[PDB]
Amino acid sequence: DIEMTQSPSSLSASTGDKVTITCQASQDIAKFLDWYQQRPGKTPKLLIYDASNLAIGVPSRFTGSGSGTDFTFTISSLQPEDIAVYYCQHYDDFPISFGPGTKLETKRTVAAPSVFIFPPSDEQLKSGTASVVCLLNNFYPREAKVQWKVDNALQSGNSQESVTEQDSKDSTYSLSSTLTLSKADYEKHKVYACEVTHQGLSSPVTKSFNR
Amino acid sequence: AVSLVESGGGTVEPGSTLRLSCAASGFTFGSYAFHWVRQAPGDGLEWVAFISYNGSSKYYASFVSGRFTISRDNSSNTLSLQMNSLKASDTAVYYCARAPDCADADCHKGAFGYWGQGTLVTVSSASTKGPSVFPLAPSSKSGGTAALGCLVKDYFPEPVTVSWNSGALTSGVHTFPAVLQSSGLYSLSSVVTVPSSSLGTQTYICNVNHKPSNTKVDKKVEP
Repeated sequence: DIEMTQSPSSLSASTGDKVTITCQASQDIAKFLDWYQQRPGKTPKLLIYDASNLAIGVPSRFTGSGSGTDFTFTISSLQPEDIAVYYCQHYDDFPISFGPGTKLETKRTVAAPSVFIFPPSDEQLKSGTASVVCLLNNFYPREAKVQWKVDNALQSGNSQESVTEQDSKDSTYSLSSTLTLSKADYEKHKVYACEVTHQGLSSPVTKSFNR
Repeated sequence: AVSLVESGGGTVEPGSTLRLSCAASGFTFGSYAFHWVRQAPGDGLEWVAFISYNGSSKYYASFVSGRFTISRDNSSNTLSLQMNSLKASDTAVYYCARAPDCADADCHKGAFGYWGQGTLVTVSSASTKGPSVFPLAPSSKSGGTAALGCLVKDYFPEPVTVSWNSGALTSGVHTFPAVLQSSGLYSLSSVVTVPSSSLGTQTYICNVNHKPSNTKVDKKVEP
């Protein structure tokens, strides 16, 4: 099966910048190579087909070039609505496949998060589980670390987190982490803390409460 | 206008089957090849299958391994994907797709110009379940900027929607992507930041909807 690759994996850019991304095929695919845009949570859209042809209805800032094994996609001047993931896709033979995508984000200055911790609700504690939640609000860049502590013991294997899509206005991210404990474990211990590390913080920030 | 309307999405137990359909209108359906493409949550686009204009040729991705059958009925303008022996890793939004307009008897360019709206297929041993909605508020043990929220816990399948104060509160709101727990149930949080002084004067209610379980909850969040 032909293997399609894309570089870079992710790209930070500013509105107005020229953006150039690449796609490579593991064998000569002539010009049987298309490019798609997908905005978060939306249906994909064909932008370039047959390596270099502008899809019907698509404006001129988009282009593709190449033939054979190596292809390029360009946005001459990035607009805010162009922040998306871009995928290449071959049709040289069957099976068809896509590349893994290049994800764009908008550049901004480094911003440390504000941090908030939430105890389990009394409502939740009526049943046998306790969820402790930590919010990291309005930070940049996206990379951040949360370390949970219960009575100063570092937790492992009992948390999950997710991160918002980049904010369209202020270009920041936010992150929510949930620590899941049995009610018995929660009631057994006293001090609950989330320790946050981020490029914008000179040292880690810990928020805590006592049950 | 070209219209591609998918149906048949839903939940499936591991090892069981589900059939998707795509109803086409606005063009000569039988002049076009069709494809299915899928996308797992937070992951990339993945090609699944092709059927030629007249159904005489059918091709599949390597992961299919005989489990899925693409078919069409050109007299009824429908495309089908019968999926058997489904596994958790087949959980995805599934799309039908067709080439850009062409004037030929057989339009089979492998470019996806028109797409269906997508339909979610979730494969799991979990059963459809509405969320419990718990308040997120700071420890009771004043002054700065506060966060409050709702934890929308233990639901299946995706999605849930959340608003605040019936859509009147949008500033400072962050609603996070769900996580899939080890239990096989999803959980999501939604938060908002407000001055701590507002905790005494203002009312904050999160409005949660989980359509698959007919669950609608309005939860007042109090310090």
